[PDB]
Amino acid sequence: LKSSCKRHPLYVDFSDVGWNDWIVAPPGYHAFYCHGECPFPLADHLNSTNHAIVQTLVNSVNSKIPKACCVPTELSAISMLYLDENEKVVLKNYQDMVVEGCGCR
Amino acid sequence: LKSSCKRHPLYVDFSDVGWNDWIVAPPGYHAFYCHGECPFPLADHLNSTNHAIVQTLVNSVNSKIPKACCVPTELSAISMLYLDENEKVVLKNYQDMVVEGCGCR
Amino acid sequence: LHIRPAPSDNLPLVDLIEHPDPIFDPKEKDLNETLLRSLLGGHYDPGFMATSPPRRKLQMWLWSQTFCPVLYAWNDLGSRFWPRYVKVGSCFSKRSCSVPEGMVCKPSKSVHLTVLRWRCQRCGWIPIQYPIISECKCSC
Amino acid sequence: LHIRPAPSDNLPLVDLIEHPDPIFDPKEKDLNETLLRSLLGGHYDPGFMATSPPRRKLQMWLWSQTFCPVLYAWNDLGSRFWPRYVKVGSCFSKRSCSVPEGMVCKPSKSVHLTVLRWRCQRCGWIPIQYPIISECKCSC
Repeated sequence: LKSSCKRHPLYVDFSDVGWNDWIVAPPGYHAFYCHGECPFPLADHLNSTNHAIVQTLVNSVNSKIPKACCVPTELSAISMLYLDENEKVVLKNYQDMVVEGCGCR
Repeated sequence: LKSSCKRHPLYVDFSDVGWNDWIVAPPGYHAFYCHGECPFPLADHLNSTNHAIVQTLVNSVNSKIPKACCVPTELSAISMLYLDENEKVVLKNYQDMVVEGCGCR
Repeated sequence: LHIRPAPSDNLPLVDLIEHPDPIFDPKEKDLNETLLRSLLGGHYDPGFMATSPPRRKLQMWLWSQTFCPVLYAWNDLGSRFWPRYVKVGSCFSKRSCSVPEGMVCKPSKSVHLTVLRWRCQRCGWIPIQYPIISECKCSC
Repeated sequence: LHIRPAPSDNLPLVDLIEHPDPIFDPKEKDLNETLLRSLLGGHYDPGFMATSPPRRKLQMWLWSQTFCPVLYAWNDLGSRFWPRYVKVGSCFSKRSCSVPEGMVCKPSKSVHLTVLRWRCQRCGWIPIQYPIISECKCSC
């Protein structure tokens, strides 16, 4: 997979990770994930920080310095039914669960 | 380098990247960079998002899903003397230039 | 430490995802409102539930309670919940609540309601805490 | 597009890094204040420089200018600048500027001063724009 930094699909099934013992609902969700290369140069359509730009140029002159990394730059939350520490089944929000966008950092 | 996610040194010399034609000062700065593994589990001392935690577990059951990435989680700015578009040598601040901390995303 | 994800006290509540299926759904026989109402009992809050579809810190409080009132709108929770309709609250983030304009109305205090939930592996109703809003803060 | 880093209008200004060295430093002969003062001339602002060391949008403005005044403190710029001392402004982010408390004083408008800079590859003085603050906004 040599494409550029973009979001890829990914459904997480809690029972496949051993979380169905504390997560009552849902059975899993679409978390997605980022992947792809952060190349020189970083095109217009790439969300990047000044440092990522700086680091990318360094990688072009010195391969010993790694390229910027393709990580989530925008996330969203989800609610979850689960059992808390007090043994009560509560329904709360969980931030930074679903990858909404990808960028170079 | 199989150590964990931590900040590494890195001084950027503008003349080595071809930026000394528009950056009057300084000649370069310490930008640092993040590197290291984001392992299962993510220790207490690791700044991580809910998704990074979720994604890390997925990688433990399915190697086809990559681990979270070690990227800057805290950055700082620097001022720079440079020539602008209007041909005036200005002094302004540049955000997200120096890596201050590293984390798993 | 980082054994699992960390929750959040942010409200309101993101709609819980559910792929329905007459199997993950109650089956009428186990829907007798007479027996359901009894299983919930004292937890039934008629003001927020419906069987069928309808020092200086004080100054901040009195102020916010005046310009940041909680707005309630009945919300349908689906078939796997009982009661099915719950009045949910929200803050009036329309006009700025401060002067000079800059801050807006944000939730500041929640309240846990108890309602029935239909869960399967075999299947049955169980009680859960559903958070709602009771105070809005004028913050930014 | 992403050819190079993008600057920022945030003030005040982060101290510029410099490794000194009698070579990256002027050499007295090229320090004649008489000739220096002439090279700057009309750009010399005595109010901010020293040779030696010493609709509704209106309401937001009038308010901020009252509770968010600009505070000035003389700042030493080093030997590679002329004049060497520049009065820099900053906002009073101590007590909250709004009610209910929440917002604080943040810069809202800058002003560019022109001063001399000693640069080498061979070496000489050149004029540069040094931004300072002239208004603070009560924002959050």
